[PDB]
Amino acid sequence: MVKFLGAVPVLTAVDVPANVSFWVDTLGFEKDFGDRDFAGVRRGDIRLHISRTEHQIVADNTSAWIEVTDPDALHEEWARAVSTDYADTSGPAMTPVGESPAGREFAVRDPAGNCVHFTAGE
Amino acid sequence: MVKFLGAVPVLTAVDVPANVSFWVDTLGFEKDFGDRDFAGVRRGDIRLHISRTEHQIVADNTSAWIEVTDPDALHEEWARAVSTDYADTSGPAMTPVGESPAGREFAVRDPAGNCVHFTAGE
Repeated sequence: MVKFLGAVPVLTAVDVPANVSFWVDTLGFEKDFGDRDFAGVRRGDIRLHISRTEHQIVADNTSAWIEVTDPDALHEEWARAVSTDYADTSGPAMTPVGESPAGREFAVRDPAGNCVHFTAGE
Repeated sequence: MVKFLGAVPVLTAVDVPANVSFWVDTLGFEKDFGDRDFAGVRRGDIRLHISRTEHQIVADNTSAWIEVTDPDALHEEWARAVSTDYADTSGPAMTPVGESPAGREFAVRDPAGNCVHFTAGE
């Protein structure tokens, strides 16, 4: 019986190195591998790939969900490095933590335009 | 210390219901939740979300990686339901299993255009 061990979302970016810097230097992920065309970052038990695209519209419409034990704690860690002005599409921003039927969560929009959601998980 | 438990890729599609049918009825995933705008499927320990997009170019440029214990076994299970003519972009297709420095893998292009890779994992 085939077992499904994990899934790796692929974020997209016109400028991969700049986006990798954000995830690593600002959000605290570690660089796994990569170059300007395809890179990978990781933190804890999860990994994320970042692929180069020639179309900004693709990056602005790419998203991913990540399950963490404590969304609030993570939000607090980043509150000092990321703008809380989500409406300000001028750059990366983070939303407030909110309650949903599925638990607390918040989202981060990286410099490339990807929207990544962080939700409470088990 | 915040723990990262899992990641959920988000596939995109102009026709979400048609894509969900493919993942569930053809690839054997189970329907978690959803409607025509946003749905979720799952198999084993992993989940995938499918979001509606108005731009086909986004779907054709969306991808994801999934780690499984045995790529060949999975490929064999699907060899009877999916076309092995990847070049035939007329519809869903699957590539042969190939060897990479990171192990054996293959890819599937679903009806919506997303490209999902299945690689050997631990």
